[PDB]
This record gives sequence, structure tokens and C-alpha cells, in this order.
Amino acid sequence: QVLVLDGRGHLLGRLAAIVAKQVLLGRKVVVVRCEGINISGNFYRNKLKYLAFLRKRMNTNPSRGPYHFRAPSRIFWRTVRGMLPHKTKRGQAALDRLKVFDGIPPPYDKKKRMVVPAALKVVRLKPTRKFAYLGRLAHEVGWKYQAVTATLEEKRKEKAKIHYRKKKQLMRLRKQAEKNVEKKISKFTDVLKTHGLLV
Amino acid sequence: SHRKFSAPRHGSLGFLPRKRSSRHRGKVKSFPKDDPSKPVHLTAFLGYKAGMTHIVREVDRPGSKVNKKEVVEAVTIVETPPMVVVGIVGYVETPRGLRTFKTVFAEHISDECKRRFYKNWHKSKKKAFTKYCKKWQDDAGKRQLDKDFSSMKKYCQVIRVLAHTQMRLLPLRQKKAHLMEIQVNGGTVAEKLDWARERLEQQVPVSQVFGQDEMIDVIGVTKGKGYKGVTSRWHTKKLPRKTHRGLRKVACIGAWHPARVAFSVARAGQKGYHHRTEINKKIYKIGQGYLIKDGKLIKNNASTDYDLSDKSINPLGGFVHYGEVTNDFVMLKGCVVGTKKRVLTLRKSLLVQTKRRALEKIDLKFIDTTSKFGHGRFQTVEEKKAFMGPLKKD
Amino acid sequence: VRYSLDPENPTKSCKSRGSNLRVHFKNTRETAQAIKGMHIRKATKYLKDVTLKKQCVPFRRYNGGVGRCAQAKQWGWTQGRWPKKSAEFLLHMLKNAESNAELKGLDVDSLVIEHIQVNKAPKMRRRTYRAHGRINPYMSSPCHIEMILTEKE
RNA sequence: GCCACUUUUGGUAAGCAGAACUGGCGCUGCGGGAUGAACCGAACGCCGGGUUAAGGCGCCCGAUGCCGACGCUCAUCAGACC
RNA sequence: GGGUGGAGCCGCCGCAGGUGCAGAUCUUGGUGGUAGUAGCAAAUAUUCAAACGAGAACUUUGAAGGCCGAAGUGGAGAAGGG
RNA sequence: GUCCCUACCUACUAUCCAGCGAAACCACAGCCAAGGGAACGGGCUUGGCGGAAUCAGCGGGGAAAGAAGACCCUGUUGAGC
RNA sequence: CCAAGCGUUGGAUUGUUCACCCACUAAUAGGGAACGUGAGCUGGGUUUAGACCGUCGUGAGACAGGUUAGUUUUACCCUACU
RNA sequence: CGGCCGGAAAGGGGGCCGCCCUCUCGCCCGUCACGCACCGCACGUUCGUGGGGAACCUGGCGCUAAACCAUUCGUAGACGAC
Ligand SMILES: [Mg+2]
Ligand SMILES: [Mg+2]
Ligand SMILES: [Mg+2]
Ligand SMILES: [Mg+2]
Ligand SMILES: [Mg+2]
Ligand SMILES: [Mg+2]
Ligand SMILES: [Mg+2]
Ligand SMILES: [Mg+2]
Ligand SMILES: [Mg+2]
Ligand SMILES: [Mg+2]
Ligand SMILES: [Mg+2]
Ligand SMILES: [Mg+2]
Ligand SMILES: [Mg+2]
Ligand SMILES: [Mg+2]
Ligand SMILES: [Mg+2]
Ligand SMILES: [Mg+2]
Ligand SMILES: [Mg+2]
Ligand SMILES: [Mg+2]
Ligand SMILES: [Mg+2]
Ligand SMILES: [Mg+2]
Ligand SMILES: [Mg+2]
Ligand SMILES: [Mg+2]
Ligand SMILES: [Mg+2]
Ligand SMILES: [Mg+2]
Ligand SMILES: [Mg+2]
Ligand SMILES: [Mg+2]
Ligand SMILES: [Mg+2]
Ligand SMILES: [Mg+2]
Ligand SMILES: [Mg+2]
Ligand SMILES: [Mg+2]
Ligand SMILES: [Mg+2]
Ligand SMILES: [Mg+2]
Ligand SMILES: [Mg+2]
Ligand SMILES: [Mg+2]
Ligand SMILES: [Mg+2]
Repeated sequence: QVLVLDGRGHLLGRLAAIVAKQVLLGRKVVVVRCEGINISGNFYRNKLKYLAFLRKRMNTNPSRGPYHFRAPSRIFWRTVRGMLPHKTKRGQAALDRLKVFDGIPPPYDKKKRMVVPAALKVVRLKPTRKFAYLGRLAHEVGWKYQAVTATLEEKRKEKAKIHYRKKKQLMRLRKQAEKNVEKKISKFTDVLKTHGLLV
Repeated sequence: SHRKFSAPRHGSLGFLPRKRSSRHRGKVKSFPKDDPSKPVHLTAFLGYKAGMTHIVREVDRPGSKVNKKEVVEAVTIVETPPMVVVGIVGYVETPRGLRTFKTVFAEHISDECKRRFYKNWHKSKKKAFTKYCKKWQDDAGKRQLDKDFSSMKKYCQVIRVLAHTQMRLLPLRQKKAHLMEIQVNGGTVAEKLDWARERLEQQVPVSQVFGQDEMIDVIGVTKGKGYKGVTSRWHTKKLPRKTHRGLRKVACIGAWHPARVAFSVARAGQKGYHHRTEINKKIYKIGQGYLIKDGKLIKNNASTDYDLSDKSINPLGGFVHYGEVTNDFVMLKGCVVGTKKRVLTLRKSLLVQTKRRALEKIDLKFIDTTSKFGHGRFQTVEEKKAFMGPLKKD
Repeated sequence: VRYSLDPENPTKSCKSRGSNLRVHFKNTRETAQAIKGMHIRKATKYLKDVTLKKQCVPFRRYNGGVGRCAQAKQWGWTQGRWPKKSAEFLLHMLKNAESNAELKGLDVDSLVIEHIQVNKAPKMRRRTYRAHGRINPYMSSPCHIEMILTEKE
């Protein structure tokens, strides 16, 4: 009942435009690894856009001015709350069901995370266009934790491969057991093949 | 319309919430960046501002007019008794920052350090760490509190030791010892922690933290000067004599149509007692404290090899509003932030320093120890009575 | 005379009232709200070191311009003041109610102030003399106090 | 009295001043043009069902979450609806 | 309907009017916020003990310290006050 | 010390308390940017965002308060000369 | 060209904005914020009533002509800022 | 029911080794009949020993504190605060 979205290779507003709607329809969304969100257009236009957003500080009290969040997860959080009606209390109760994370933290590392094909870079950009990584943009606009989160994600990848090797081993033991068992499950399999599940 | 005559603005906006400092002890906002090549060492220390005096030294800078001449230079005495290490704490780098991991305290910690955990030591019954210190005297706890060192040697990147001043040895009214995390910068994390768990519940002096002619940074809170006006705090121009509603003001706050008053406009509020970091203060001399050697104590911690007296660093009649410095001290170049008898933090420098003034060797040849409670005329009590002669009272 | 709040039992409750008392309403209201839940001995011990400036009255509603005090921190508030006309009038009123309890034959040491109430009285009039030949009103704001004590262990 | 299509006078011109025809606003809500006296649709008793106009259908926001069609377009100032 | 209230009131058909209030910088009366706020700051200054008293920074007596300084903060008038 | 260039000391304040305690003002009230608008919003729209109750100051803003503009024009309104 | 980060002064004359000149300088660039900024100040100028002079008017008086003297009121409210 | 490991970014109710017990039960076909068949009718079926709030119950092993005011300090100070 909790939707875990991946964040790698998803367009920024194209992902946010459906995260907003699933959140308004009552579905608790946790997007994860907001590092690898990429924005279309090239890096220099996107960095100029974010620096122009940094220029927008309130003249008399920049502490009361617009809080320019530098983390990638909170850039994505602010671009969802642009799309949500966050003044009204249904929009405020909406934003409480979006949970963004830089990298993949241990509540959600050992959980299978979902991919939107309808918001994805290889589907919604033609391949000669050049995109822009939100992680690199956030880093060199002033997010301090690129290298830390990169080493932690490398630590997670070298452990998820240890998990996946065992998963491969269990599937090979299964498909080597099935040929040993095909004499006594010959009639349990045949009623599955006649109903379209094992051929 | 514009300003007719351009002029730079008063004050700095970098220090902008000019409020009373929430802390009394100066806090290190950044320890020097660690590298696994150097041997392990503490990177901060605490001291107490005693007072000011002179120096005469011969300068060796080829190129100035003062090469092989002898300047005088103002210096600051910071009494630094050796600090007792009473714990360690580790830190793990997180994508949200740098979280504390596991604080481990020593077995026996002194009741000048135990004062810190109590807002009222008199009314209390002194019960802190009593159920905690019993873990060090049983095997049910010893295998508990060395397994966490084994986890601190796996998951921590930054190991910061936890020391405190030793206020039994100071001339002050206060007994509540200040305590401080000091980042240990050295080898791997195993070396870094198996260095400090032996320093646990024992001394660390100054001379194995700092050295002579090293530039350091002084952290501390300024001398508080109260709720003061805008010409006293922001140094704006005093309005002329003829003004009706007072002349020690800022005349125009702001323009019409930005319908607020900006955060950059000089206003009247708190002046002083601000936290400040002031870099590149040079150790001229690390003093050696009073110690008793063969019956009579040796006192000459202000004797140079060009003076050959038996005078201490203390002036006649002590440091004014401090007391007498009986401990080993650090003599900084120039003024530092803070009033008398104020706690200061000495931090090793964040910068790398290969400059002709930072690499200068300092060989003093006089230390003024005359009375600061007035125009002092005499260096020491012996020379004073040798010049005066027998008095009526003698 | 009908009070504003009836006691739940007149056999256990003893009552008192003071009409048209020349103290300030805004001070007396809040020094009554200070003692609206107290035992009678704790109430008199409170009202004496209100006069002796050792425990303060937290000015909570009528609190504009009232300076802060250190003693207000034990009421969970910042502002406080130590009024003494208001303290001594509803100290005499506790002596009245404590006389009425022994007139009714009640246990004095278990009385708790159940209900206390300060109303505005008919506002007496003086004048003051202001610049440019004008005269402005200079009223005094006295108060009606009523109080109900009730036995509870 | 004011505005608008087109015709038109003075003025460099004007959210300027002066005309003609017709429609509006003023006296007038409602849907659209984000916002709005005049623009586009449309004029009103209180309601239920259906359907449209002008305008829309990534999300705010009802509706393209069509396996919509054919091209053009890279902008270190893209472009985006009387 | 319920409560308070303690001496008069109303329906219909006609008649008559000083017949309906949110405004008039409206008239008269009362009451808020500001607000326990601004303030109670011109001319040097009070202190100790006792008494009466339910109660004393302020009264009175005693002591001490000050001031007006003979163009007075003194002693007496005229006008005015009654 | 008019200023360069401000600094320090004293008295009475302001400040805090015991007592006593008003008045001017007030449509509802108070956070900003831009848009349109009676052509310079606290309210509308789109954003930015928003945390009780409060204290000493301050003079930006409330196109702040006072006074049915005193300048200018209209009045078949007057007066002084 | 990228570029407003950091500077862009001290004075004689004048009420000056502009102007002109002396001297330093790295440079002595231009400007906007209700022609920024009077409950911030000053009141020199204009812009009240007193006065003198020139011109005009028979006259009261007039002068985008000159000169001289001429009260600059209030914050304790709310927001803002400290 | 006892031991071995797997966890740090916001830590794993997972795997494994023994034991004293226990079962031919569970799973897939068949045989046999029973269980309010509540008489056509709604929120049924769970995560649910849900989160919080009091008072009752019986036992076991453990706990006996600080904060704030008042006093003092003067590294601080309008008052608070420190
Ligand atoms: Mg300029
Ligand atoms: Mg003046
Ligand atoms: Mg001295
Ligand atoms: Mg209030
Ligand atoms: Mg106030
Ligand atoms: Mg008066
Ligand atoms: Mg008079
Ligand atoms: Mg026209
Ligand atoms: Mg016109
Ligand atoms: Mg009509
Ligand atoms: Mg219409
Ligand atoms: Mg539009
Ligand atoms: Mg048409
Ligand atoms: Mg319909
Ligand atoms: Mg739309
Ligand atoms: Mg009667
Ligand atoms: Mg009549
Ligand atoms: Mg009325
Ligand atoms: Mg009426
Ligand atoms: Mg006052
Ligand atoms: Mg006389
Ligand atoms: Mg006489
Ligand atoms: Mg005040
Ligand atoms: Mg008072
Ligand atoms: Mg509204
Ligand atoms: Mg203003
Ligand atoms: Mg005005
Ligand atoms: Mg008029
Ligand atoms: Mg006419
Ligand atoms: Mg006439
Ligand atoms: Mg102007
Ligand atoms: Mg003014
Ligand atoms: Mg102004
Ligand atoms: Mg003038
Ligand atoms: Mg004149």
C-alpha cells in the first residue's frame, strides 16, 4: 500500500506530474534515489535556470525569502509542491504522503522499487538531445553530499550484488529441481499449460 | 535619486545576527581537515585570558626596515592548565550530514567535570554517571563497552575525543569545568581510537598539542558591551548639532516604496558578546608552569636567554582582574577576543601556511612584567626595593 | 444575594463577597486567577509572599506593557507582577470566608477555593488637566469580588 | 457619459481630443480570456437528468492515461493562443 | 414551548398619522481596543529613634544634615476671595 | 568637538517595581513579489509561504494622525479696499 | 567582449539641482528606488501676513525681478527591522 | 525450548546447530456425513493484542532524581535572559 518509485533516468517534471496525482489520490509515494533524476535540456541551461531561481531572494529579509533547497530530494519535493495545491489542507495532507530520499536509505534498500516508463528519459527524449543530471546540478549549486552519498550507494550496490547472486543460485536450484520432479508433477504442470501459465 | 557621493557601507553583513551568543564557551565550527598520513594529535585546546603585556624581540625579515632591529609587540597571556580527557565520541558521515554514533565515557571522571551536568550542584545529590561507571567493573559490561569500540572502528569516520579543563588549578571563582570535543586527526580510525582510549581518564598538556611559532585560530565570545546605539555599534555618522530628535542616529532608514525596512540597514540593539573566530594568532612562547623541584619551586617562566632573571610571567600585583598564572601558558601575538578571565578555544589552523611571516622563528629577549594596575615602574619586587631602599615600614 | 455560580452543596461550601472595592480590576482579576485552584493555606501563603515580592502573579490576559520577571517562569509564562492592594483585599476576603467556615462549623484546613470571580464596578470619576485648556476624564476602576470555598480532603 | 469592428478629423503619438453606423458597458449576473466595467460565448425565477457554445483536456484543474497522424524546431534570452 | 416578569393587551372591518434606520465628519446617552499603556522628571535632600494608631517613605515631637539668604521659601498690608 | 572622528563622566528621565493612571486614533484589520485594476494593494489572481503570548527601541510602510485645501477653478456666494 | 564583485574623494564660489575651478587619485562613470529619503534633520530658496528699491497702474495693488525678517506639531497602535 | 551468525545512511522479529516433547494431523485427489438450513436484502470478511487516555488486577526483578524560584556572582545585564 506504499508505492516505492525509483528515481534514476526519470524526467523531473514528467515524474512529478504523476507523483502529484497519485499523491492526491491517496497513495503514499516514496520516491528514492533522486540523484539520478535527469532534466531535459543541456546542463548549462539548467544550471542557469537554477541560479536564476537562486537570484530570487526577498530584498528586505532573505530569511523570509524563498528557501532554495539544494538537496536533490528537496528540489524534487519543491517541484511537486509547485504542482500540488499546498495552501489548502488537502494539498498539505497530500505533501505529507510524499517522501523523498537522496540515495536509497535502509528503510527502502531491501524493497523492490518501481519504474515509470511514461516519465522516463529514454522514452520521452529523442536520443540526440542532451539532458542534465539533477545530482550534478544540485552538487555544484551547493549540495554538500555528493561524494558521501556516492560512496554509500557504491556500498549498497556491492551488497545488492551479493543478494542477487544468491537469488540466481536459488532460481538455478529451482530449475534444476523441476527436471528431477517432472515425472511426478507431469500432471500438475499439464493443467497449467492448458490454461496458459507455463508455456 | 541616487547618492551624490558614493561611500562604502558601515558594518559587515557577514556577521549579521548581532545577538548575544547562545554559548559562553567558544565552539569550533570546523576542525582542520583530516588526512591519514600524519601521526595522531589533538586539534584544539582550551585556555583562559589572563591579560596583556609587552615583548622585545629581534626581527629577521630580509627586506624590511626592521631586519635586525628590535620591535616591541603586544602579547596576550592565556593560562592553559592541562586538560583531562574524559570520553570519546564517534561520527558517521550521512547524506544528511554527520551524525553522532556512540559516546563512550571514562570510568572515573572528576567532580570538577561532574559540575557541568548540574545546574545547581548544591541542591543536587551528585548522582550523575553512578549507574554508568559500574559497567567498567564487571565482565557483563566490559564485553559490552569494548564491542562498541569495535563498532566505532567499523562505522565511524570522525573520532573526536572529549576533554575538559581542570579548574581546580585556576584563580577563578568558578569550579564548573568547561568540556569540549576535540577532533583527533591522524592515521586510520583504528589507530585514531586506540590512541585515545589510553588517553582516557588522564592528562593532556599543551606542549603536545601546539608548538612555538605556529599560527593558530582563537575562538571565543567578545567582551559584551550591552544594548548600545547605532552610532556606537555600526559606527554610522553622527548627525549634526542642530537636529531636533537626537543626533546619534541613522537619519534615513530606507526608501519609500520598498515598503519595509531592509535587513542591511543599521539598527540599534545588542553590541558585544558575539561569537568570533580570529585566525593567525602566533604563539611566541609556551610557558612552563610552577613546579616544585627539590624543595623550592622554580618560577622563571618569563626568563629569556637574554634576560637571566627569576621573574615569573606575573606582573607586580598579578594580572589585573585575573589572578596569578601559576600554570603553563600560551603567549599569543596581539590581542584576542574576550574579556579577562574568559574561556578561549585554541584551534590549529585550517590553512596551510608557507609565508614569510608564518614561517618566522621567534627568539624573544625581554618580557615586561611590570605592574598593570597603574603605570608600573619596576620589573620585580627585588629591583623595586633595590631602587627604593629601606622604607618606613621596614 | 445570588452568586454567579451555585455551589454543588451548600452544606460543605462556605461563601463570601466583597462589593465595590477600590482596587484595579486588571490586577485583581489575575491575582484571583492565580489562586482559583488553591487550598486556602497555600492561598494565604501565596498572597503573603506576593506582597513580599517572592512569588509573582502571572499576568496572562491583561498583559500589555507588563514587564517580564524571573519568578513567572514557574507559571509557564514570561510576564509577571507583584500587586499588593489586590493581594491584601482578597486576603481580607479569605479571612472573611475563613470566618464564615467556622461560623458554619466547617473544617478550615481542607478548604479549596472552588470559584472566584472579579467583575467591574460602577466606575468612579475624577478629572485631570491636560494641555491647551482641556480636561480629560480620569476614572478609577474598582471591582466586585465573589468567592466560594469548599471542603475537600 | 465611456468602450469596440469598420469608415474618419486634429496631433509625431497617447489608456489623447472630436465625429458617423451598429453593438456593448453604464443598469448585468453566468462560462471562457490566470487577473479584469467593455473582449469570445451567453443574458438570469427555484431544482433534477441530458447536451453544447467560447475555451480547454501533463499537474494545480473537470477532461487525451488516444499505443492519434504528417513535418519543422536547440535557443549559454527557446517557444507557447483575438 | 421554556424562563423572567407583575398590570394590562390583542384578532378582524373601516378611519387617522409625528408609522418602519446602518449610514447624515447625524443628536443624546453608555461602552470598548489602545491600556494597566503614556505618564505622575522645573526650581540640590533627606536620615535615625520614639509617640498616637488597626495601619506610617509622607503626621507630631527630639536629634542630625540641607535650602530660601534681609530685591527671601521671613514678618505685615491694598485689590481680589468670603 | 563645527568638523577630521568620535570618546568619556555627572544630574533628571526613559527602563523595572508599589500605588495611581488618562488621551489622539479605530470599516474589518494587518507578512511580500508580480499581474490586472480608479493607470502605486493588507484583502482579488498566480506565486513566495504562514507557529502562541510578548518586552526595549526604531522611524520604512498603514498613499499614518489634525483640519469639509489656505494654492487653482466653478459659483450669477460674499466681504476689506 | 564576459562583468556591477569592489571602489568612484577632499574643497573655494552659489539656496542650488546643474555649472566652474584648485589638489590628490586607480578612478574621481552615469543613474533608479513617489524627480528615494521633513512624525529623519536643516529651512538657505521659493510660497502668507512686516518692510525698502526698480518698472507698470490715476489707485487699491502686480511682477516665472532683487533684497530683509519671518512657530517645521504627534507615535504608547499594527506591520516592518534591530 | 538452549547456542552460531547475518544489521549503521534512518541498524536484521532472518538464516543456521543442538533438545526431553509431539504427529501421521496439515498439502492434492476421492469416501462418508454432520456443524442455527436463522426462512431472497445493508455497513460482512482483516491489519487488530491497532494509536492515545484513565482507573481497576495479580505476581516477579529492579529505581530512589532533577529543574525553577529565593540567595550569591558580574566574564553578563533595560527588565527578563546569561
Ligand atoms: Mg553611485
Ligand atoms: Mg530645530
Ligand atoms: Mg592598567
Ligand atoms: Mg493580551
Ligand atoms: Mg506596547
Ligand atoms: Mg497634566
Ligand atoms: Mg488654562
Ligand atoms: Mg474619443
Ligand atoms: Mg476627456
Ligand atoms: Mg438595457
Ligand atoms: Mg454583460
Ligand atoms: Mg491573459
Ligand atoms: Mg463578433
Ligand atoms: Mg444541468
Ligand atoms: Mg485551463
Ligand atoms: Mg403596582
Ligand atoms: Mg401621533
Ligand atoms: Mg441606529
Ligand atoms: Mg431607532
Ligand atoms: Mg509607564
Ligand atoms: Mg510674607
Ligand atoms: Mg504671615
Ligand atoms: Mg515605555
Ligand atoms: Mg505601576
Ligand atoms: Mg480571502
Ligand atoms: Mg510613515
Ligand atoms: Mg497626513
Ligand atoms: Mg473642499
Ligand atoms: Mg452660470
Ligand atoms: Mg458685495
Ligand atoms: Mg522626492
Ligand atoms: Mg517634518
Ligand atoms: Mg516620512
Ligand atoms: Mg527662508
Ligand atoms: Mg512677504
